Amino acid sequence: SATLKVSDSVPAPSDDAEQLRTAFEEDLIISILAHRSAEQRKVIRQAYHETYGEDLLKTLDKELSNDFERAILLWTLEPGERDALLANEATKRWTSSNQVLMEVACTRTSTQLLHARQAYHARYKKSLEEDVAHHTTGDFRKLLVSLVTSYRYEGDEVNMTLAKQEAKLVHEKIKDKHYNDEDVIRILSTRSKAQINATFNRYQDDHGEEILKSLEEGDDDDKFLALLRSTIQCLTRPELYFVDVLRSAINKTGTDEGALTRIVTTRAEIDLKVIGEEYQRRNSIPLEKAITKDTRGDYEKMLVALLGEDDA
Repeated sequence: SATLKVSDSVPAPSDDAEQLRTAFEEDLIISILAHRSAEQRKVIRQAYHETYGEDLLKTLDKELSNDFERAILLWTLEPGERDALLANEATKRWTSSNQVLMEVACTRTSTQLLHARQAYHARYKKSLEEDVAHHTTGDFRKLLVSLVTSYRYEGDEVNMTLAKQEAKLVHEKIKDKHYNDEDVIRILSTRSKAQINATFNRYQDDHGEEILKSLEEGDDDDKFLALLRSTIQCLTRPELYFVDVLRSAINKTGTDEGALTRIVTTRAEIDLKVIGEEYQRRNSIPLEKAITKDTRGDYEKMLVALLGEDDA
């Protein structure tokens, strides 16, 4: 699942901070942070702030910034505050094409999303809800708002009878092309992930083709269905959603800014290893090589080091 390679023996935080201070005044910054855990790094900032009276991030936290720097920020922030920045940039420059709101909302557990929601308050004196329903429009808004306000139950419980009925209902709607039906929304927003897969297992048993296959009839450029599609991979098999965000960007075709870094850093300590496995399959090339393709500066180097393969 996780690719991050942590030292089975880590030094003292004050010493990591000292070296980092010196490295900040590259291969050293990577040899440390790209091999520490969420806590060990936390302490670092903490012990770093004590020593020099100055947060190592208040300096790198900025819009116009170098990709290597960006990769230092997103990764060094606590996972909760690292999503708040994303749960905030997506709303500033939002477009019906920006699915980064569904991503953070559907690829996160219940607790992790509570941290993001309990971090959008602190750093923004606002809620993630009000801003989402503030800057988004139409059906995209009804979905993005519905998804970001969820606090799903995370158990195994499966109501097979409800699974078929709603699978039936969602099935009828996909037929008439009502990809924006209120019911499809309610289900994929309040049911346990055990209930979402079980429903689609019913949708695939009681029909034949995978849910995503059903979608193969929507309008030519329907930008909402695209949101649904991801909300089907992000909630079912995230790794199978991340590989497709990687393949694009790496090809330089995507319209998502920072998709590459926004994913490596976030999933490194989660399911990056699976994502990677599911990557080589779709590309016939190890992700580490796809990234170190044409360029290999400190930024591409940090990206790969977070993948484990520091020397790719």
